[PDB]
Amino acid sequence: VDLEETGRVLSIGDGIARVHGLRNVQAEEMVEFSSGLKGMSLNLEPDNVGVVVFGNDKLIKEGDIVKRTGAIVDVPVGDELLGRVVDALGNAIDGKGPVGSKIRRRVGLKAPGIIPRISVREPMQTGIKAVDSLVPIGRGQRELIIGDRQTGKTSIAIDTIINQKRFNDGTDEKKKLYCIYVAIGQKRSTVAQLVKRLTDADAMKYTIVVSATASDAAPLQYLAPYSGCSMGEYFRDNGKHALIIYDDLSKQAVAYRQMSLLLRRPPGREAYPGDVFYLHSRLLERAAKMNDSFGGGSLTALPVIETQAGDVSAYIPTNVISITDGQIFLETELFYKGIRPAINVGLSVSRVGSAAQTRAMKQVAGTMKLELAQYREVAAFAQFGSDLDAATQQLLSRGVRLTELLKQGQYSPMAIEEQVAVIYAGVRGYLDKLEPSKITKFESAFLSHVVSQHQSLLGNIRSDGKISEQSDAKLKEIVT
Amino acid sequence: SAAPKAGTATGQIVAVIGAVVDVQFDEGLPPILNALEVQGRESRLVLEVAQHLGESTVRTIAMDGTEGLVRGQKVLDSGAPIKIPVGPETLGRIMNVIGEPIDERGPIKTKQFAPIHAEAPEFIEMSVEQEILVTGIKVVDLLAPYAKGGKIGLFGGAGVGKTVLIMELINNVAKAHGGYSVFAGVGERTREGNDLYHEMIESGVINLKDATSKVALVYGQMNEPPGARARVALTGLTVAEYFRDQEGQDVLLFIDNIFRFTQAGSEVSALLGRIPSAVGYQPTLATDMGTMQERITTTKKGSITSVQAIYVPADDLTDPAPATTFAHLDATTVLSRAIAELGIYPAVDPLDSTSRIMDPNIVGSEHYDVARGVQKILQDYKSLQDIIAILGMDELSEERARKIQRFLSQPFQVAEVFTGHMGKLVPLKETIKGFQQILAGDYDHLPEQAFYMVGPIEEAVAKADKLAEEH
Amino acid sequence: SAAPKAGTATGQIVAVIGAVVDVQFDEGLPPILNALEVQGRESRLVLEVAQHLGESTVRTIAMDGTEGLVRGQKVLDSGAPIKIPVGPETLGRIMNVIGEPIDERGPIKTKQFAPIHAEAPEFIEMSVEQEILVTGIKVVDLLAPYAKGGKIGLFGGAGVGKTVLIMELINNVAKAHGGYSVFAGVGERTREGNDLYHEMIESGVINLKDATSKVALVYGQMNEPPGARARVALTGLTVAEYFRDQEGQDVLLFIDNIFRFTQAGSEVSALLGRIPSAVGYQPTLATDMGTMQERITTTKKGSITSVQAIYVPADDLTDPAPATTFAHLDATTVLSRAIAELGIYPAVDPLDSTSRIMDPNIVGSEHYDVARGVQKILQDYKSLQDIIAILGMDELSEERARKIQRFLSQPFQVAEVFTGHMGKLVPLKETIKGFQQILAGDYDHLPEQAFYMVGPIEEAVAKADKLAEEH
Ligand SMILES: Nc1ncnc2c1ncn2[C@@H]1O[C@H](COP(=O)(O)OP(=O)(O)OP(=O)(O)O)[C@@H](O)[C@H]1O
Ligand SMILES: Nc1ncnc2c1ncn2[C@@H]1O[C@H](COP(=O)(O)OP(=O)(O)O)[C@@H](O)[C@H]1O
Ligand SMILES: Nc1ncnc2c1ncn2[C@@H]1O[C@H](COP(=O)(O)OP(=O)(O)O)[C@@H](O)[C@H]1O
Ligand code: VO4
Ligand SMILES: [Mg+2]
Ligand SMILES: [Mg+2]
Ligand SMILES: [Mg+2]
Repeated sequence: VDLEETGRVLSIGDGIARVHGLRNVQAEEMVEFSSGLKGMSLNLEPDNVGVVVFGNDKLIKEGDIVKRTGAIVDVPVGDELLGRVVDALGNAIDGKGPVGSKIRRRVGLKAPGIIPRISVREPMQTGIKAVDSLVPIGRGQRELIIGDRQTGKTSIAIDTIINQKRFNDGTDEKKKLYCIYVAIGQKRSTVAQLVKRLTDADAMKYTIVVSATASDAAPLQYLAPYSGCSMGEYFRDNGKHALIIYDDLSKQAVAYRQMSLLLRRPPGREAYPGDVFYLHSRLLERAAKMNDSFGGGSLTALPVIETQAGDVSAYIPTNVISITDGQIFLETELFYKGIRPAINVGLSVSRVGSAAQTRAMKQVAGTMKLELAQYREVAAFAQFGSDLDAATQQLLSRGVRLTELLKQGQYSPMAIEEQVAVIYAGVRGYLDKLEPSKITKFESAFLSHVVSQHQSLLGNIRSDGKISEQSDAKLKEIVT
Repeated sequence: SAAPKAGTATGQIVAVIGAVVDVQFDEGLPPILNALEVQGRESRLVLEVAQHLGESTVRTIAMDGTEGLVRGQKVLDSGAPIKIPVGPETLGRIMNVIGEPIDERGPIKTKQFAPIHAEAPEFIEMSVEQEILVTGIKVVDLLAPYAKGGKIGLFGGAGVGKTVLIMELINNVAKAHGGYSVFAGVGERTREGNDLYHEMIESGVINLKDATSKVALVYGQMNEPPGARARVALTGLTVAEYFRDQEGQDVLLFIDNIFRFTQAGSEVSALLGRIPSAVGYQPTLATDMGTMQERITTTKKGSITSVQAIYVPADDLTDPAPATTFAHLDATTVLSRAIAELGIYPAVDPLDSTSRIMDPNIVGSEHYDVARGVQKILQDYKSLQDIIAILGMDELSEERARKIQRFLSQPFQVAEVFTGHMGKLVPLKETIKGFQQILAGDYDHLPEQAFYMVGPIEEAVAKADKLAEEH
Repeated sequence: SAAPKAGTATGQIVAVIGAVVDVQFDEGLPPILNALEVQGRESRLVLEVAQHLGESTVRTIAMDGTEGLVRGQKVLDSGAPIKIPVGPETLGRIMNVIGEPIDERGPIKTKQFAPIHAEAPEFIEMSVEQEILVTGIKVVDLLAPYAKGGKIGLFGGAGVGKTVLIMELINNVAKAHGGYSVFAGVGERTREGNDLYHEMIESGVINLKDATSKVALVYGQMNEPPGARARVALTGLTVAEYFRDQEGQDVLLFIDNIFRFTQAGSEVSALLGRIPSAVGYQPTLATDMGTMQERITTTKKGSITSVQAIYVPADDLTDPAPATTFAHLDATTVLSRAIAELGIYPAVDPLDSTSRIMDPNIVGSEHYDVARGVQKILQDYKSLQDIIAILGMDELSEERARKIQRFLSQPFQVAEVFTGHMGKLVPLKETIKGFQQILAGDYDHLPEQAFYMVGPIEEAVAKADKLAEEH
């Protein structure tokens, strides 16, 4: 009855309700329609408000009354949500019943800052050899995994997440990791493919998954990441740590412009509303490192991105790589070659530096990634040498054979001390000379051979946490 | 139910501009998506409501011509979206974008009709079960495998082998299929729809006598407005839906170009009061392609093994049209135009033809390895073919492919109208021995193009005789 | 002074749309550029006035979030632009885009504050005196020389070595610098700002105890709105200003990306009521980049030796962003992405790295000649590397470079976190003998990459031993 606290829709279409009244609406407080539907107020104007509707229009129509929910767009969060799947507004969908939470959390928070943060230390294990060893991911940071269609971005992240297994039930609480998987755009079957699959490895038991799958109106595919950020922020603000994956921010880019153009906010580049930066800066900047003096907690984020034929410098990618610290590039161009994960060095970095890689990798991996940084020339030459520096062949013999050790691949992660097992053997050229081909069986058998008799050598990394003078010899004996 | 308020469900047309008719009701505003009936007509003109402009005026999208329409004509409110008759009583018949019968065989007597706009199946409805389904085609069946309920996607750059392939998949798959089938022809030629009709008669599939028909034909093409090409894909989907759900069966659905579902918006967007985007397009293409494709799926009640087709405007995969689509198709096949020169047919490319069903568990460890190995050799092959050696081969480094490229160039059935070459196929059967040889080296030496327009290794020596070289 | 008229300097917010808040005052319209105080707040929200729309309504640009703002909230008129406290009493502290303390160490007690919008130094204020200043870096110090008050510009294509370099210039230059220093971090990571903080503690530069601090840290980054990234560069400049002028000293200023001063407009332009331009941008980018950079200069009262950084959107120097900027920087360094593959680091390129201080009078006749000669050999080198010979070298025409390319690839200090390589530097000292040899032929023959990730000729033979070749 009063346009003070309510208002009748003046127009609607394409999910942009030009509501009348709502004089007291705040600038972002989500609201309520007559068909019982949310939408938040985005364009507060002199004679209307322009609300963006969550979900398909149909029921929304000229006159529908709108009500106030005086609370900036906030979403549920807490421990309860662990082990479930919800849309991207909080509410569950895995039919597993309700998760009546009692600790909300808004999504428009501003990233901490200089003083709350400290230093990326206490790395996080993907379990993916090639990843960690080469590209080690530290905790509290943003690692960008760009990569074209069919290339492994979701699997790697899915392995990286599967790796926390043994951790989420063992001793050292601090040596754990909770997981938040954000699905943006994807077919809701691909999502059920993961929920079920992660459930197979019990992995879902310590994970939270959120979906903004195609059907869902553009705002949802938008608000989704900002919903997952908050999920983990529960941990990053409670000592506990977390791993969030924003599967396709790219698709969220495709999905953001939509919403803004319909509010008549002048487009700029490829329709992208200008604040396509503040779109993805604002978000990533929220996964930070927490200082003891503030909590010690953390949140690591790997934003997924869609590579258009190989271009990593497209607007949005620049927009995203220009932020994130460390970007793992996945190239479809390689893959089938067997070169999987297929990471391009020279166009992908860890950025945070050797702080992530523990002394172990700082011992072995120290040569691995930049041996290949300029090797991208020689491995891009040898194909035609003949009369050069006769023995320059070593820096070459060292890409091929190793490469076949550098090609992790399976639905299984090889813990840090196993990763300290097989690759090390190469960096310390012993397998070396031997024509590659069978190398695959070393990395395979060296373990079934290790967990069958060598149960102490791995134990010297849970004691000394590096390579022993001793086990150097020991390993060096089973390898030779 | 379709029944309005105790106040006039009639509006009077206030604006006409090609495919957009604005209408103004006084006593009963019709929701978005509602099918409207234009009075004063000599036919059936339905205008789908699209927006609620205010000033008690809606905004519709014309389902057929807006010819002769007049500023004041009465428009009726049905009170429900465009609903087409769904049922077994639509099999063997041809419907149009509204359910009107266009195969001329009179009324489509049916128990009910379903709205063409229905809520897509929820999360707790989906099904992880990915049981395989064989086509017996080279790249298409082997390389990028297919599956039950899985979506097929053929990316063609305008006349590269997208629709030919589909008739073909009808050949091996449709006929032998148990369960019902559908074919929504969206956008594309009327010529084909006709032939496709009569071919489906010649081969019984559609029988005009008994009641032994399995396919259902929904059409809405080129000679029509975009409001029509916008929804024909929906209708031919609303069909396949009813069969899977309310009649628990594993259906098949054939969409001849499913992104016409978007040319549509690209022809109605701006003229609706919207701000353009990528290429001009629409700030909705994502949700569009989305909301639609998320219906053609399986569920706890039945499965829909579908086959679509997606066009490549200006030959640019860089179009957010073929592009955006990818994320939906459970197997890729980007037929290349630079490939048709090479004659390689289908023009499926040894790069951009993915699948979310190509793991050793379902395809084969042996098979998926040489696939990796076929595209492997192929990758450095794509480079070598020009890089290093500079076109002319020979050079040095003897360190197969040209062979395998001819292997997966199965000229098959639907391509007979060109050179008598026929149904080159057979379900995996003797791929073994054959293709593996090429790669490891075995049997690989036969004078190059001597093994070109054929597949099975058995025809290397069964042709060497045809074209012999010795003395 | 900041005092309004005898009529209300309070307006009421009439429109909010993201970063743009329109406000309406009745008894005292606030000029463009005035800092406005939003009442009803739980923090400090300042809206910088931008236009005088008429109907007695202004148009502001939000300096922080516009969350929860309400159509009617009172907005106060300060009566003067955003003014930050300037003084020695800001050294060792961290300020934000308004002067608020963000390093948490409490109030910034200062004698006065200066407006962040000040008239740039006039013509009869400028100074022709270009006294040299050494950095001891290969390309950067030698090739494209630097200077006192001179502007440095690092053009990076997103992760090519723009910010790493700056920390480095801090290393050799900042620490050893006599006089005060500043660091405005505009746009870029908060991660870095943090580390940069603590590193400046670890190395005393910023000491939290005594009062032996020389740098001043002004920040406004990524997790903030564009109104903020628009002016943080200004503030960290308003700082360096006060030191040079009112306190006669030769300051240094470090802007981590200064064109963020333009992403800003690119995020506020159109939403302000403007017609787009180049790439969408703004019809102001020129005057923008202009009006701002024309403050960071020397004068008859003091000097500001600054170091900026300019990003290359979509890797296109063809962007009117890196482009337009060039005309300001007293030495260029376009780090190339196709160079990082080559590992060459810094990625400074043997072409696009100019300077308006590279004449024999100040750099050297000997030095500027072999520089001409280094890029000379390099030019026909860029051609030969592909042209004529076609990739593979050898060919014919023996008529050094690959050598010199390794010379100027000094891996230095700030790149230790990658492969232990350390502070490769030293101020000109032994460039003599060394680099000249390469070009005339002398000492030039050492087995190619055998002299790669190092610089001094003395390490050709001090490595030949490392990797030997003979018998
Ligand atoms: N280690 C592995 N080696 C070879 N293939 C793998 C491996 N792990 C997963 N795969 C297969 O690789 C593909 C992994 O990438 P996936 O398709 O899931 O994600 P993506 O390409 O990044 O994004 P999208 O799902 O949109 O294609 C899957 O099709 C999967 O079956
Ligand atoms: N299997 C095939 N073998 C040989 N040529 C083919 C084959 N399929 C298509 N073509 C060639 O390409 C043209 C276009 O193919 P078509 O399948 O009709 O594509 P679409 O209808 O999707 O544009 C045909 O006219 C024919 O010359
Ligand atoms: N001096 C250097 N030596 C070797 N690699 C470098 C050097 N400077 C930068 N890099 C490489 O390039 C990446 C991007 O450089 P960075 O300086 O952080 O640029 P920006 O911060 O300006 O984007 C780093 O992660 C590193 O791999
Ligand atoms: O990495 V930089 O996007 O800031 O050029
Ligand atoms: Mg994916
Ligand atoms: Mg066709
Ligand atoms: Mg930077």
